[PDB]
Amino acid sequence: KLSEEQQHIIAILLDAHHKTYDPTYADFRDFRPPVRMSPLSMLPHLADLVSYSIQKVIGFAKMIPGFRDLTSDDQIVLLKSSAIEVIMLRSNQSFTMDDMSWDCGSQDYKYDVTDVSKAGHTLELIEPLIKFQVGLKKLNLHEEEHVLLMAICIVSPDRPGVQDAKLVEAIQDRLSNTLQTYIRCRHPPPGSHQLYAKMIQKLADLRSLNEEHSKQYRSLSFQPENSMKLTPLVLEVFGN
Amino acid sequence: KNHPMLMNLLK
Ligand SMILES: CCC(O)(CC)COc1ccc([Si](C)(C)c2ccc(OC[C@@H](O)CCC(=O)O)c(C)c2C)c(C)c1C
Repeated sequence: KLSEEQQHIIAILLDAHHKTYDPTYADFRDFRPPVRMSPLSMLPHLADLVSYSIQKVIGFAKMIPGFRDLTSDDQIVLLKSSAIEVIMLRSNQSFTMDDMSWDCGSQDYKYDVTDVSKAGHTLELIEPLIKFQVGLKKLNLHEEEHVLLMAICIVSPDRPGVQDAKLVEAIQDRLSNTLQTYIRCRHPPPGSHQLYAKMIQKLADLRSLNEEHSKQYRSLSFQPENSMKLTPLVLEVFGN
Repeated sequence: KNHPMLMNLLK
């Protein structure tokens, strides 16, 4: 059932993830320092962290089979709308249910709900974000399923502004059938039970998290003194 | 909306 092409797809995506996710988190020392000890003390550090992650998402997307057959405009539209969602997906790797925090190797780079609030965000986003991270973690995805979901998230034909939606759908369909077939052939029960439908539900959850983050980002970035603390890439991708 | 940094990272 899992064809040669589908095994090839999975190998490329696993490699692309390995080349764009550094589980040592060594680069975090380059970011502006976290401030925790009211002001948005974490915004400089978390702006750099987000900006760093946007670069990784772009590097991943470029290696998705078929992605660079799209036009430049379509590649841009897809990354602009999905980047926030893939950052949330990718962040699940560091999330720990022990204390509902994101553990990036050390105490200074361990992020909880208070850190996210200290970048300007409210429980309207943070509570559903934690619920998302908990429900994704409980799926106990294979790494194969994790990177397929990130790629399916990126190549979505219903993103606003997409021009060649028929070609975007054809690329996504190739990835969806790869994932559907992978689960059916390689994910043993009971973990496989309704797994594809649960994964697609998480993509719907991401659309709602996307909407809420965009709402709060527009509110935060509308104030020039906050925008001053963002990075140029964040302003270009998330908006200005 | 020109996206030169995104476009450059895609190149
Ligand atoms: C700036 C715009 C904003 O709106 C203010 C205007 C703030 O936005 C924020 C602020 C904080 C967070 Si967060 C839950 C603490 C997060 C983010 C990215 C991550 O990824 C690193 C990974 O990439 C390292 C692996 C690698 O690449 O080598 C991880 C791991 C986490 C925990 C999020 C998600 C958003 C959206």
